[PDB]
Amino acid sequence: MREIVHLQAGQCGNQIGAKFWEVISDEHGIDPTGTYHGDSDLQLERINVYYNEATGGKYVPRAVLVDLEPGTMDSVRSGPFGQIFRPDNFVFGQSGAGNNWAKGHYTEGAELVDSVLDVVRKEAESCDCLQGFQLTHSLGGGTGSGMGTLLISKIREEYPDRIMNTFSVVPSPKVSDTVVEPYNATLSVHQLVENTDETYCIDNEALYDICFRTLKLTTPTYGDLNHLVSATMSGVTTCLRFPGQLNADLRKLAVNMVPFPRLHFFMPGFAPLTSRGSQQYRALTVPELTQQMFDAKNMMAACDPRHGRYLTVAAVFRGRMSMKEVDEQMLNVQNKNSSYFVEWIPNNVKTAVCDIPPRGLKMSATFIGNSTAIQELFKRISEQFTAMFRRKAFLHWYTGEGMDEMEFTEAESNMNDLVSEYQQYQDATAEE
Amino acid sequence: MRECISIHVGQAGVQIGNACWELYCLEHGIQPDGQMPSDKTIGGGDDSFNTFFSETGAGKHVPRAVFVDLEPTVVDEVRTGTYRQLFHPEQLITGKEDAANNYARGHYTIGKEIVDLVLDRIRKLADLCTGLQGFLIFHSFGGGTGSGFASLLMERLSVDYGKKSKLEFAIYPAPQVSTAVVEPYNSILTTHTTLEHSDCAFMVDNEAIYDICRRNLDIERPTYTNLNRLIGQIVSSITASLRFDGALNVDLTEFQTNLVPYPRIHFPLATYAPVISAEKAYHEQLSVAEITNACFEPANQMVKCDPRHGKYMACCMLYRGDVVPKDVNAAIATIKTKRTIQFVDWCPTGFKVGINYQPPTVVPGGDLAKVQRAVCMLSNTTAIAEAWARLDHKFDLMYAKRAFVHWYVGEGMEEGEFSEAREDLAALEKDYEEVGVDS
Amino acid sequence: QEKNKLIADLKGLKLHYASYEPTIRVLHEKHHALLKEKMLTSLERDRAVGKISGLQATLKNIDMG
Amino acid sequence: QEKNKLIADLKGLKLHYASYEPTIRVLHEKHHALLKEKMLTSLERDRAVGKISGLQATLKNIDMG
Amino acid sequence: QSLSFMEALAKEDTDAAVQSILYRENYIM
Amino acid sequence: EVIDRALPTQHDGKATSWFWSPLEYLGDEMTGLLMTKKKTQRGLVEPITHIRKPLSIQVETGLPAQKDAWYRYTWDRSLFLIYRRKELQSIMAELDFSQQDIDGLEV
Repeated sequence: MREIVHLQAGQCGNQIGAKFWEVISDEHGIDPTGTYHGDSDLQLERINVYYNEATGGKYVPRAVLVDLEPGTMDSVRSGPFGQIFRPDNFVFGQSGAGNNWAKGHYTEGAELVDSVLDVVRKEAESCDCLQGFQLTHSLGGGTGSGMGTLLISKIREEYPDRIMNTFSVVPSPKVSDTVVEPYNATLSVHQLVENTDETYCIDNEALYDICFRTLKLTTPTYGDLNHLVSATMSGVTTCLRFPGQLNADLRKLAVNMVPFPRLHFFMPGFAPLTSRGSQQYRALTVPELTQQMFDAKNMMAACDPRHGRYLTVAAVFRGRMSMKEVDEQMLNVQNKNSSYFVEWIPNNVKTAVCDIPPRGLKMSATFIGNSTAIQELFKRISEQFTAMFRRKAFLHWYTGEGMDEMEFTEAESNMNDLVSEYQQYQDATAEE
Repeated sequence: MRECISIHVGQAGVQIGNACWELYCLEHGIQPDGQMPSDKTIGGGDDSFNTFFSETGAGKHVPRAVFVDLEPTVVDEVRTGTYRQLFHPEQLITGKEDAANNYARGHYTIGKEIVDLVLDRIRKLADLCTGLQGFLIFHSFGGGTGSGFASLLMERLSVDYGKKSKLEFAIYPAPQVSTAVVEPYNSILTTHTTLEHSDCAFMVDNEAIYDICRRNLDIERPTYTNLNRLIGQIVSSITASLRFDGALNVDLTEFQTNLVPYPRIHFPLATYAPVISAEKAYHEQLSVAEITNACFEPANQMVKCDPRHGKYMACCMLYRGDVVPKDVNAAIATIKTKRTIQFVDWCPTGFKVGINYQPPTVVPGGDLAKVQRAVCMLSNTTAIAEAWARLDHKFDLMYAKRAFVHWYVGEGMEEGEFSEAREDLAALEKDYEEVGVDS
Repeated sequence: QEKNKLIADLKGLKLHYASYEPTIRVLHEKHHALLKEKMLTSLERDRAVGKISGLQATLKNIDMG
Repeated sequence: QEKNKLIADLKGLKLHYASYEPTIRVLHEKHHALLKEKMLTSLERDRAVGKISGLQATLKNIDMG
Repeated sequence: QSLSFMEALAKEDTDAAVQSILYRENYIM
Repeated sequence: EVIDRALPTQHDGKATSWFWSPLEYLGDEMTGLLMTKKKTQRGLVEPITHIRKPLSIQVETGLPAQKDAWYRYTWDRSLFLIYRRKELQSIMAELDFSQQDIDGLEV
């Protein structure tokens, strides 16, 4: 019926996808063997969205792992749930990307692309009807960034009537991982704004700070961030996975919170982020959750939303409280905090409550909105890219592959246009 | 005879239909199984159930209703319920893709795909009935399903049956509180369709329901079930003289003929009373004059509007329960001389007397208590025009720079329709104030 | 006496601005009147101009031959 | 003490008052220019009517042959 | 337009006196 | 007189149309008779009356219409009464248009 095909790219993308699969398997009652050990009601009917029916009721993942280095497959396969996936989906090459977008897109994206297109075509034909495709990757390298854009372009060209949602990892100047990272970011954002429906912003530094100052974790690691993002996507996806009273789907969210195709970026966020010793001293109510979904402290952005104006807000709840508190809360927030959202568009907050509570936690609610806060990131990326393109260093590597330098010129022109557009829509005055 | 067919589009329409059907089954003693297993201790059921139900050769009842929705999730939620053995699966059509608060898709690329199916279903249902008077179309304006699909179906029904009554029941987007953002986008298009192709339309909201429940029912934590129960009680009260008899029978035609003073002004002001809880029905003497006076109170209206701003053109009263004619006469004499209630210099009086012997029933687990009698109000006044004015202002302020319009353009739809709907609503309003202007 | 006049002026400013806010509403209905004839009239005007020019050209060059 | 408390409250009151004032003043002036745009629009109505009068007489000219 | 409008025009016209009194009060403070 | 003709005009019960208002049985449960209402229930339209006194007659009575103590009557200058006098002008007009000046009448 209505199923979702999932895609994987980049070592960070692969690890977060494995974490998400483990999280959902634990939530829905799946043993690591491959059988079913759940005890719920809604965990059998709509279970086929991410799984496939097979003999003996052994439900199976629907995800294709794309990578250029086979050292990742061995790592992800040795895990507690690594023996349940489809080894055929683990399409890996022989040469690494070396954190090069152009080289991976040109060299390692020509003789390996055919296999992944064939397998995804087989998966698409295997189901009756589909809604969209979810790809989790990162921009920090040529694995997540080099190929995912090409795959997204190919799937758009083949099937234009599908949802293209992604959770790519935005870079940060304070915490970097690649010397040529802003080059890759500038190359990738062009395909993001040209041939992609919507994209969510993911930052590691903000999550690290959030955990440090709120969760107070002894030795925070990538496992924690992977669990956080897995919970975030699960809260996003429960609107279709677990129907309730006011259900929603990805495409309605996409249309309703995108005023213009050129600006499809979002900011996610989960409400209950407390410390270990603070969990049994807590009050589960609406005003507290609204405070944590409204403040910038709980948000996973490495910026300040208070510098701009709110454009589109969607509140996705998961539990059994009710309707009225949400509307009264948003009403009074818009009444008091009048100088934080576009006065021209009233009622910028969307209501969405999932009646099915999550497994292990009772009240849960994610925050999906589009506030005016990414403009600083875009302008600093533009500044660093212009500086780096001034004297043209670290460019012979890209030059030697065959591609020219005009691509950087057109990409920076696009970035200038986009940031100008963002800044002149930020001051969206009523009139003259 | 007096038999109608009910239409339930969208999640709200389906849930309202479920509430109405369960209210009818409990009020007539209809068991959920579909037969009459009551063979030891009888508890009622010997009445005229043919208006809504059908009698088979084995003593089974088949509901006569249309449960259609573009999203299969709601149909599935109804299917897993305890009343699944009552209706038939063929009346609950699922879907692959839905609209979900979108008009263009649900009117061109979604609704147009399933047309022959629902038309054949409704033709079979109509043929299964002998006497047809009107319909009960249950949808919503915010919901894209219950707006686009509802409009496209009702146009065909209008062109296929010109001699039958066409009712309307949906939800108005409150100016203060709302669920979605693109609600007035759907509303501006649906209002034209419901205006130039239908005979009457009933407009209600939920914020007034919230106000009345917190003020009277005194619930700090309300829910949709109470709203649906209120709507079902209103609907049953309206169609009370059909399932039963009384001193003065008021059929659908009988009231709808006078409820429409003009082809452009057919938006009455419904008012249900008493809307009270259990503890509010024990130490409170209940007569007719007080509740009739309370019916005209703005705090009791289901539309946020001060009646004192305009004036009344047509008024319709209905009653249900042990009511005495002298009390009604006294109430009429009182209200006709009240200086607070405004009316035109042209209609000195006009109303109906609906006497229903059978009192309204209660629901085990509900909030309404055992009340000896009930009353429902349907008035026509110009003071309600502000809601359309607010809708026009909102549509204007969001249409100036074309917010979220590229989606509808890409789906395929004429842009000038927005101008067409805007000017149609402007003309409708202008007519409303001109009517409200006395000599 | 100074504080008495101070409280008097306080209430005076209070009432002055509580009666100012009605002119914010008055400008509200004024820009509503702007809403009446600003855009649908302009939209119909421009589309009428376009169609008029198109059919003018069509009929003129049809008859000129 | 009384004058200090009155000073604090009146300062807050007048701070928000002076927050409102420039908004409504610029609203008035932009409303005036909006009415100017209204006049512009009505003028394009008039010139469109002139063009359609041209249309009608030219179509009578093409009708006569 | 109503008596609210004429009162608003008068107070806008007398806003010079209003602002003068405001400044006098501020200077006294 | 003025306010008791004006306030029943404002509110319910005390001046409604009594033409069709029922009666009551009492005495002991039910062994007696119904009660009756015999007043302006019929439809009687009672006009308004007023009374003053003339100057020299008042002086010979003991006072040339001296005002009472300037400080006592907070009720006569009660803000509620003043506001109602501002508010109920419509009903005060509807009741009587004959505002009286009398004292200068002696022969």
